[PDB]
Amino acid sequence: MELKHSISDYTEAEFLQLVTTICNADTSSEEELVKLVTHFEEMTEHPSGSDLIYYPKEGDDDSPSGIVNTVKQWRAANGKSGFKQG
Repeated sequence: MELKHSISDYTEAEFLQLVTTICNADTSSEEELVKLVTHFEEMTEHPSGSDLIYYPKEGDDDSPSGIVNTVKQWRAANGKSGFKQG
C-alpha cells in the first residue's frame, strides 16, 4: 500500500510527477517504469491508459506534462473525479 487509491491522492502536480518518472524513465529499472504506467491506468482509468505515454499523436509530444495535461482534460470528458487539492 505504499501507493495511494486513485488520482484523488495525487494532485495535478504529484500525478504529473508520476507520468514523468515513467516517460522520462527516472526509475532504477524498466520494470518499475511499467508498473508506473499501469498505475497511471488505474488512476484516471484513461482509455489509452499506458498509451497516453506510449501513444504520442503523430506531430504532438510524448512529454509527461502533455500526457498529464491530457488526463486533466480527460477527467472532464469522462467527468471523472480529479487530482487532490492544490
